[PDB]
Amino acid sequence: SGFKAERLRVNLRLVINRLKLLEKKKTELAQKARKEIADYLAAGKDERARIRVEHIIREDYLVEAMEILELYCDLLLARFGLIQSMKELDSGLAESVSTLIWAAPRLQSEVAELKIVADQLCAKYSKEYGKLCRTNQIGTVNDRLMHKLSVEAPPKILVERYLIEIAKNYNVPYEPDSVVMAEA
Amino acid sequence: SGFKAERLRVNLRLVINRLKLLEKKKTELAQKARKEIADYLAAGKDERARIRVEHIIREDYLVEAMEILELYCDLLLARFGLIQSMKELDSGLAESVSTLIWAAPRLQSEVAELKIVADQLCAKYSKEYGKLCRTNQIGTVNDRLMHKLSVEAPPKILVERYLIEIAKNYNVPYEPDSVVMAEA
Amino acid sequence: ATLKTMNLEKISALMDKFEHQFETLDVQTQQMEDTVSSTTTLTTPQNQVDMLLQEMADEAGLDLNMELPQDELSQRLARLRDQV
Amino acid sequence: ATLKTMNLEKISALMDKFEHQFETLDVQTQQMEDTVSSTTTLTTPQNQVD
Amino acid sequence: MSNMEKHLFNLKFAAKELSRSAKKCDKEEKAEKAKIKKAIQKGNMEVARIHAENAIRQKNQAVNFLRMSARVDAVAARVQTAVTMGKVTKSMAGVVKSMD
Repeated sequence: SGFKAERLRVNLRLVINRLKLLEKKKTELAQKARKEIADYLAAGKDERARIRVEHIIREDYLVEAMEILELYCDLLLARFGLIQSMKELDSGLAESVSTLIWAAPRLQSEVAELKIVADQLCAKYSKEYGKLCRTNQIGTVNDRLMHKLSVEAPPKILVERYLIEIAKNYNVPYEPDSVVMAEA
Repeated sequence: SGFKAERLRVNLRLVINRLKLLEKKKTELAQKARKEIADYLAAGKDERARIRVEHIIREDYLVEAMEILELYCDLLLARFGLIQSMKELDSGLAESVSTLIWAAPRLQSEVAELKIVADQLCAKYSKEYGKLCRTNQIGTVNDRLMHKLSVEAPPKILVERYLIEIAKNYNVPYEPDSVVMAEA
Repeated sequence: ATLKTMNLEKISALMDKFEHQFETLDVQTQQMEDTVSSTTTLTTPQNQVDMLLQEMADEAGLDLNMELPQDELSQRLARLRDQV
Repeated sequence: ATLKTMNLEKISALMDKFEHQFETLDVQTQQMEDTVSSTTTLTTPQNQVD
Repeated sequence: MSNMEKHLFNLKFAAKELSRSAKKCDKEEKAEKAKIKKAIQKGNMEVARIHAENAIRQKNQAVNFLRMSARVDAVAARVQTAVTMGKVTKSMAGVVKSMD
């Protein structure tokens, strides 16, 4: 198998600590980035402000995804007894285990330990289950997290709404795209 | 193929930083150049002032073209997931990718990294598509950018209008060419 | 002798190179300064800097708002370019 | 010469690495600070500090 | 000097080095605040901002150094216990055998 329970336990703790730092850091970098949007709006460079807002939306979704994975790591730590007890997958862990396996190849650039967590879960359960997770053929990965780590561009109505609210907060004039706002 | 996603990502960032410097620098050099036009007008050397204004119009168009390419680089960075995900070209990236390929042989004198960006995009998509872009046989390159990087001389009515406005700002007498102003 | 081994064409080349390399070393310092800014992002939160600037401005008797972000010939010529 | 042996791509790489390694050394100090906090947990009871 | 006493000395030193680092940040944060004032009076708003960022960065560095200093001290206090109760245990083992 190659499964070592203390590898899984140690790395789940490391993943939580690293995600808790990245949430904080990426939240602060969004504060700095929203002022940059106001600067483009003040300069009347609205078409670039739209594209810079897509960066902020993606990092905001990412932070919300990190909060979900930090919760599923802490759930596996809370019910770690069941992992090392049974050989079958408990139904209460199914969402958590499948999601962490699905997320790992997306997040492994930033959270190196999450690669190791997924490896260990794919050792404890079958390599086959480990494949059904990565494709969500298993039909168990958390939908709300899959949405937040999608590669698609934001809805253009969201981009406009972001600009409107940033414009308000920094007291900068902005007029949204009527062609987009008609789709509301 | 020879396509490396991290080569494309790193160079897109470099292109943006370099274009942001060139915009600033070329804007400041236009301030210095417009005073030189006023000096020729004060000296009554209007026929040379016309030819020196064509330099300023071309650098002004170039700065506006740089602002467009900096926007398309930031769009590919914003939707970089789609690039490394699919093997087909997404329709939302088509303008951006074709334009960057078209612009590269024009701009590669100043922005060396933009050569590398175009090489990588011509590796990711086909070499054939890479040729259809350079000729705009692909019918997708951004028109407004192609206009701004045209090699043709400005309309002589624009040259006169530039001189008129520079003359006003520096409080220098100027009388425009009636033969040209009749074409307004 | 010197004007042979450093002719004006060779000087023109040298000068252009000199300038282009300093454009590079400016792109380089920019991206070092942005690497340090993001690495130390938690040590200087934006709102604490904005509030300190406002506090120092209040003590100086200066009405300029420090939370908010802070010529015509350029705008005239811009309009001309679009109008033709 | 210097811009060859340290080109902007190589600098970009170096800078990213620099940042990622300081993210690591922050995860490390966090877990040292939590090891000391739990080891000395009886010397500083919460209610006495409050 | 025992091998633990060498470690104890190094930890006690590191706790002080951190405490000094925190004081130095308080000193420099006070100095940068003085420079903001001058820059505002001269209307140098870009320089005012540079000093503002320094001042806020040293305010927060100080707190970090001060908190680490506290942690390293707590450790050193506990290694001190080990050093002392080592010596006591060896003395009492000696007593037990000489009385035996």
